[PDB]
Amino acid sequence: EALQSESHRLENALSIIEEERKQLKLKEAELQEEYQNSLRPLQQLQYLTLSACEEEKRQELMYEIGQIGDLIEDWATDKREALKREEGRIEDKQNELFYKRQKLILEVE
Amino acid sequence: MIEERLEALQSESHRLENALSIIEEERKQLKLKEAELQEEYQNSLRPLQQLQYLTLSACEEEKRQELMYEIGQIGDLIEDWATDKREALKREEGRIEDKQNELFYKRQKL
Repeated sequence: EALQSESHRLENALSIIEEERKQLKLKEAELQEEYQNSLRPLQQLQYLTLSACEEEKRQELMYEIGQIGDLIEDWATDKREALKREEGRIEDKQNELFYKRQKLILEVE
Repeated sequence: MIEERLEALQSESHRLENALSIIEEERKQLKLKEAELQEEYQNSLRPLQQLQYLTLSACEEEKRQELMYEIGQIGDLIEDWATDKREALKREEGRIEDKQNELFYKRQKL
């Protein structure tokens, strides 16, 4: 009486994987929106500096702005990498369970 | 039964002495990341402060308030990034203190 558990347990751990996959695709969108929002005041400062500030001093300003660009760039890519790690862990768990199902068929034999 | 008596005393020495070396090096780890944070926090604000200074001299008075607002919006972001990092380090500190207390109150033989 293996399929009773193994087939029913596997169909549920599988669907659990498919929900975490969706949940991850959503955290991807959230990072991008967060990445956008985090850059809005920086971009604001780019535009506003054009109108208000000495042109011969504005390049020193843009350099600072770029410096802040990098910090944000490092923060978002770091996050992006975390979510890529998660994307592997889920995929790993999926294949595992795939390989569990193919051998369970053999057990039901 | 003094041979099992001796064997237990040795694994307890090994156990105690090992957990104590772990914690000492984690504490040293934690303190390093702590100063790493207070360094990262200041370096993350250096360009922000640079702009504050530079905008005073180079930008029209009537518009610099708008700039300073945007600067503040960015400071808030760094603020959240650091404090959250700060709270991660505070979590590690309790973890170690936990492991320490687990080792002290089972003994308590002074």
